[PDB]
Amino acid sequence: AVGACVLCNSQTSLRCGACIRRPFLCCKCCYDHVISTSHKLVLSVNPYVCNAPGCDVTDVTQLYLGGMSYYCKSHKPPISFPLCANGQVFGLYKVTDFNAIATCDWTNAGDYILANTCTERLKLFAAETLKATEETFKLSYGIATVREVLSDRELHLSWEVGKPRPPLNRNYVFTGYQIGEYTFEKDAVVYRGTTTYKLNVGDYFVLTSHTVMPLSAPTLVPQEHYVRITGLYPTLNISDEFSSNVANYQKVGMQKYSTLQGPPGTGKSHFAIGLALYYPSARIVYTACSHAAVDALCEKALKYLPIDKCSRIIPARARVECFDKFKVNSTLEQYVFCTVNALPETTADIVVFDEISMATNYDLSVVNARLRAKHYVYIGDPAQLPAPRTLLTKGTLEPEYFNSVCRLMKTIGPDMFLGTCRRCPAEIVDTVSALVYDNKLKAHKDKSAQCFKMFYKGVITHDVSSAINRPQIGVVREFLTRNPAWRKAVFISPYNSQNAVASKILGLPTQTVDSSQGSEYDYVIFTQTTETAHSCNVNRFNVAITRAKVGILCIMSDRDLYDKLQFTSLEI
Ligand SMILES: [Zn+2]
Ligand SMILES: [Zn+2]
Ligand SMILES: [Zn+2]
Repeated sequence: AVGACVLCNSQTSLRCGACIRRPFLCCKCCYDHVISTSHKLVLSVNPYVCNAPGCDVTDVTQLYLGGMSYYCKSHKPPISFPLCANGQVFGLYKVTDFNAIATCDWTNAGDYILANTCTERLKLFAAETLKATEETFKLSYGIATVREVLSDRELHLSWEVGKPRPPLNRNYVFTGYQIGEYTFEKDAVVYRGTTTYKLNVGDYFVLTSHTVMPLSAPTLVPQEHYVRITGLYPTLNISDEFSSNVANYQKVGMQKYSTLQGPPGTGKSHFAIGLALYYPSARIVYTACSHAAVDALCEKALKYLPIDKCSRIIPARARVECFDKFKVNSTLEQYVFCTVNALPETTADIVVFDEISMATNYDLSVVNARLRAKHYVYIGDPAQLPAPRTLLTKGTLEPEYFNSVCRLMKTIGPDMFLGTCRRCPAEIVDTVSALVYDNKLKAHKDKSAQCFKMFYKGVITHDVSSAINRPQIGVVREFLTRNPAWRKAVFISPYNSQNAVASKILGLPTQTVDSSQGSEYDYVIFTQTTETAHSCNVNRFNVAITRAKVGILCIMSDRDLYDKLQFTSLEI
């Protein structure tokens, strides 16, 4: 039972038995917790429970010290000291925010606000408690027993009675049985097996209830500012391609960590890979939460960095297909590309963490715990999409609360800002600049005269809760006949069910706003589907329209965002 207090560090025998993570609490702060919350079970070497035979008193406020043993008011000896007295819980070696993190259900937005505005050790306790709460929540749903196999990609599932059914998006990876991870999409459901196997009828599926490991390292290491570039050696022969980031590559070597806010197409990948050409001798580890983000960094490194010193780290429990053009798992190559969850135990001169709005504080801590670097660079954009908070149902999570890095980028500002968008037609750049970047994002391209908006509410149908708007897809089909150049367009919408219906009717490649992040396409057709808080979220709206290089057609439901779009309006 030896350990240190998660609130003030004062070493103690005490742990909270009612807390799902069982934190070490000191005599002072343990009392301050048990007297203010429903949490009264206090654990030590031996728990704080009445030692009298057959007595079920476990509330520490109802217990006393019988010399060296513990008893309740009904069994205590004449000479007994109350366990809960004078602002202390008796133990060895002798809080409003801690109580609110320890007792919350993580369904409200204020829970996530507090998990980011609290002290650094409370940010880790909150990150640990949240991830554990998310995992024990998997046990809640019902099992899916296969009823019929249509083909190599299609099946019919039978669900467990009494227990609710989980959302069937690629976001929920069902570990199926021992055959491996499997995902689903809509009585005809499409089965996405990671490991190709003859899906037998009658087989069952149970959700991935993984174990939450304790957090040791902070979300952000303590900041350090240096007078000269430290441990890094720059080139004087530095390519003119990367000359626009030279002042910022120097800022990187003159701080322990630095933040870079890069709106869509402002050159984040270019900045990240150019940092390697500026410090050519430096060992750089490129990390991000998603495999697609690490893959986008791999594609940029393939064009500028020597392929022999690059290595793509893939966890042997390989979930889905990723970058195949580097040597796999050579954990010591100068340039290492790896997701946060697969990070090995190593050191680096620079660590680059990309798509920082997708990181949680749990991921921020894991990176600091597995990688020990001279320099840490956080690239991303708080005006883009955050990680899905699968328990959160009440309130909206603002960008300053995505993680510690976004919190800094939104309060004190980012250390570096990429201000020129080189991807989008000016109509899109002018719209998102005013919408999320306070007019500091400039357009490099001219207005393409290929950005259109149509105000069309249509008809909203629901496949469970994922929305469909067939009349909006019908408007797209009517537009495509008259504008056949748009045949090459990617169809984007805030819902998978809308995308599924549009893929059958239009035939265009389909992408949700969330999965479109980091990618770019010449033409984008976007149907807003509904006027919900999800389809109206300005960060998702920002991602959706900033995917287009040449043109975009937005069929809108919200008068607010339709009026804000600086596109040519269309009739019908
Ligand atoms: Zn304490
Ligand atoms: Zn507790
Ligand atoms: Zn008793």
